[PDB]
Amino acid sequence: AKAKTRSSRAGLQFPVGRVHRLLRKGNYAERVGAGAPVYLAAVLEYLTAEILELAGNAARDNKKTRIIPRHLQLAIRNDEELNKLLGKVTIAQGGVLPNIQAVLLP
Amino acid sequence: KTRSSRAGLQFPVGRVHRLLRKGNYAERVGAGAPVYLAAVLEYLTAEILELAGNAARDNKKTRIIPRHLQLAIRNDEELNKLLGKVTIAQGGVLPNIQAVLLPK
Amino acid sequence: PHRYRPGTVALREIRRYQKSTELLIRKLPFQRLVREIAQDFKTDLRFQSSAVMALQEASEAYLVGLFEDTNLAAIHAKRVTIMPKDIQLARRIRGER
Amino acid sequence: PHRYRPGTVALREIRRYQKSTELLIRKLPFQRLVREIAQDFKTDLRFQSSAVMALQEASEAYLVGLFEDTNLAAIHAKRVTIMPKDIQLARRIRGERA
Amino acid sequence: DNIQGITKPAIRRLARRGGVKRISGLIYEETRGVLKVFLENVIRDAVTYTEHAKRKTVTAMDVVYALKRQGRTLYGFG
Amino acid sequence: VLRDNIQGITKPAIRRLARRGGVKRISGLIYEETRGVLKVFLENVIRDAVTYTEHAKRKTVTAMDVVYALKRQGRTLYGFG
Amino acid sequence: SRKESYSVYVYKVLKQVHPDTGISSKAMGIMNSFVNDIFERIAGEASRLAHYNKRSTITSREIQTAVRLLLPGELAKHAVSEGTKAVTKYTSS
Amino acid sequence: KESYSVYVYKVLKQVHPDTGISSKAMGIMNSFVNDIFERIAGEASRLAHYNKRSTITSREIQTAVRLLLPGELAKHAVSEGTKAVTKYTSS
DNA sequence: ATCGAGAATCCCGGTGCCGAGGCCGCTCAATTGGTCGTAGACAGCTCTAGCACCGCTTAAACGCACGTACGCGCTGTCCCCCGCGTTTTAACCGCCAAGGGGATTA
DNA sequence: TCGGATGTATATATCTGACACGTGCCTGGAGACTAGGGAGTAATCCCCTTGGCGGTTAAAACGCGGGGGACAGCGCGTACGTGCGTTTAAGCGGTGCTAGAGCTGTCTACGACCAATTGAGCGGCCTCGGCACCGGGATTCTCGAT
DNA sequence: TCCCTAGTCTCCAGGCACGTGTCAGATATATCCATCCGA
Repeated sequence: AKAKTRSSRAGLQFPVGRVHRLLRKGNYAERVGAGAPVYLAAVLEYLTAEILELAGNAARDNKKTRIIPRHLQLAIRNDEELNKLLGKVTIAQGGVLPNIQAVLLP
Repeated sequence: KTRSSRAGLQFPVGRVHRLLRKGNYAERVGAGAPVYLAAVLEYLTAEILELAGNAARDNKKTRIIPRHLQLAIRNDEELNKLLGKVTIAQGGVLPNIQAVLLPK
Repeated sequence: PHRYRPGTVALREIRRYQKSTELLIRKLPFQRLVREIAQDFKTDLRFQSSAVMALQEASEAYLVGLFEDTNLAAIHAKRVTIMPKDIQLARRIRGER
Repeated sequence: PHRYRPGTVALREIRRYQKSTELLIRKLPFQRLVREIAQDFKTDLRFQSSAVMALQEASEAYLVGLFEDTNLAAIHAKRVTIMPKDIQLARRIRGERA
Repeated sequence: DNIQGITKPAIRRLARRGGVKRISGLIYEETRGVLKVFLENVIRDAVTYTEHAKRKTVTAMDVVYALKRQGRTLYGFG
Repeated sequence: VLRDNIQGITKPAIRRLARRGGVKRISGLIYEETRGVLKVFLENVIRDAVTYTEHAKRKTVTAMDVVYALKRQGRTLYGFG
Repeated sequence: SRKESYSVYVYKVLKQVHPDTGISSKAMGIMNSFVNDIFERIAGEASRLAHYNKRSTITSREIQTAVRLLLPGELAKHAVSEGTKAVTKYTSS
Repeated sequence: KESYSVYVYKVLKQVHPDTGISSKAMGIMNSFVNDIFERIAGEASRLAHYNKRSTITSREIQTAVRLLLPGELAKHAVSEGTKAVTKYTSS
């Protein structure tokens, strides 16, 4: 018959079948609902978009078209809620946020 | 007949094996996993209870309350490292007054 | 009238309250505070008393740990008294802020 | 000859190491240190190169964060110079070495 | 305004158990705010658990799981 | 064997790490403290990496072993593996 | 052995958000790690929700609750609003 | 409701035959045993999935114990676990 | 209350290079479509414990004096850490040889 | 450095309500048996890691001002303890009383599973454009000068 | 490719509800004494 992939059926870009397979093979629970992979793929796609928008904006601020790990670190550390979500996460080759204490200033 | 007596432990090998099966940890659970887990749990429990009994004897009491458990856990370096992010409810704290605060 | 030099009753209270396991906060106000805070998340959320006791023990333990680190920060700055900036430093270094 | 004040070649180099994103520790001394530390747990280990790189990246991120907390603790003490007591306080408050 | 129910002597008692000899006046406000934040960060998660199980009563086990989520495990209730 | 290669983490390297951390002025006793702290941290991470390697019946420490060792202690290194 | 990754999906999302922006290999690996990490965090929290209520299925209710638990503040108000936007479309053929 | 109360009581008798344990402390010990159980089992599950194994054996449990428990405590726990496993297998 | 030499930093354009991106071949994992066992959704029931109220005692909070000690700003010493110049030196890059074991199947 | 005065230790009587010990019983653990698949074991390949040498040079080590910052000492004044009389709501003894947490019975959608079916996704291979380096110039900050 | 572990049937006994005496512990009261503050 005809196959409209579940990602296109739900309107997402992330794979619904792959997320469903990883939920089934990840031994998280005995059974996996039909809407759970759709929900999880939607959440993952939204979070990826939220990182990538700020990463592209930071790359624009650096006059670079490509996104490097420094741009990802800047985007993550500058945003409030994304920094809270990734407070215990180190991005390799990401550097640090430029910050000098006011006491050290001349 | 019981697997606990067969392996010389007091924690139940059958119960540990049932929880290992039904906890959704792996597709199958080996026969030697529950006995090892019960032995490790029993050794840790024996360590906690021996130190708690020492604390209770130091407090001239023959009954273990949460205060004795907290004293036993915080006074052992490795038991305190194992339970660093654990709160023992109504267990109090271990007495510590800084030397700067003490008077001349 | 017998007068105690400042500090001695403080050191005495420290010795008293590090030896006990009581809760040091009136349970009725803390219950009202918990209910008021939970009012912002769902209306008419019944709280069984065990849950409020668990919240009280957790909150006390957290505040006692915070005050330990605050005292360390105040002693660090060659002070005896803790200050709000000590609490802010402790919270930042621990990672809360 | 032209000299800069002691407190300006300090600001400078803070802005460019915070702006830059390289490592700042030589690779071979760190790899050698890793092998020295690891040969106490398993003799004749062959560290994958990516593993040494990951260890380096994590160690430097940890030390940079520790130095940020150390600087905060030193400024809290109405000071500018960081001393070993500041590192000890930062570690104690963080949770390490309690 | 029930945060005022966390009185100055209560915060003083908590400071004494923490081993504090002298307490500034401002702390009795700051601690309250600090306490408030912590309670919110717990209770929300507890309520979330209560929202999932379709209950209108916040059990102690919900609080235990909400504390375990935030890295402060609590022993003695479950 | 290798004898005391912690000296390899030289004083300029610790100075550079502090500069990236936002430190304007450094005492002379910081270097030994930082070397000790780095040795402790590396010991803890490498012990778990070696444990992961030993469980896998391997003799080479892969990058994923270091990633998992860091994830156990709450470091969560991204990019590698 | 063929290794799977979220490279194509992250690239699609990037082109959808920024039509004229590229991405390096290191950043793509970091995005793969971030997607995997968030997937594992949400899946673990949902598994714990299923176990606590003595349930044997992972429904979108569990994923919604896990998302509300982990993601902080407005980030959980949008993602949930995203997820409920998708699954309904999925159940409308 | 299944708990480890009777077993903790037996261990306490074995180590200290002249001391008792209160109900609150008994519940604390039950929660501690459950905490360590979930920790070790979760780490063993992660170890099984990392190496593409679909089983939890004494090897994964031993590695989890070595990862979780600190030095002297983990060494003693590994000794007791291996002793129990060999005793179970031999008999 | 500015000021100009000197050093650092940003900018502008040229050149090269390497890797991000695009495209095609080849898969095997996602999709369809059936049966089938059953998890829990729903409806119902029953107890139980959480909410509300009241009255009493009394511990505890609170407001007010009051002293005093300590937090803090100011001043002086000295010492030690930083900037800079000179001299190693070992990192580093490129290249080559070799073999241990990390992935593969049977 | 003793005397006076507080606030802990210490012993003794005196309730008391959890702790620990029998008892019923029931459901989950043990014992036997069966069947299929996860991984222990063996052999192989290449590839990735280790070892080593030669030439360059950025980086590290060392030495020397020398100025700023740590540190100590002093004075003050104000902010916090210590205590005492007053007020206020917490804690505990009842009561009701009903929302709803927890337990039971259908049976239905709902997910699992298996056998075709094929297209999205990945591995391999070009290739040209963004970016790194460099060489020079313009701009900006800084420090010894006033 | 083999031997180990999931799955099933049967059987029973150990471990969970339930009930009850009783002693470890909390509490009140007097006494002893460790310590702090002032000429």
